[PDB]
Amino acid sequence: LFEDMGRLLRSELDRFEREKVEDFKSGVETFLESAVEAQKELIEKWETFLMQ
Amino acid sequence: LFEDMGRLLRSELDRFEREKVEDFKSGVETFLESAVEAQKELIEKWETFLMQ
Repeated sequence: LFEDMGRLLRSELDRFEREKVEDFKSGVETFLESAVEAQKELIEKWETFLMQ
Repeated sequence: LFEDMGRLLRSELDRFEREKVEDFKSGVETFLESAVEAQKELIEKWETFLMQ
């Protein structure tokens, strides 16, 4: 049974590792957006102070 | 002489005051160039890991 636990575990494993990227990908995305937006944030700040 | 020292101080004070503004505008310009350069550099970082 103990064997089959290792097998399973491997199946799972491939699944975890695989999971992993994805989490972060999305992670990475949260970042990505935050940055572009940040430059946007500045841009509105600019627009205004042009408007000043 | 004392009267004309204060007079000299006036002439100096308005010069000085205008000066202070000019510096912080160039100051603000140094910030501006770094901020925009940062976001470009970041787009290039982003690009690198799309291509991987």
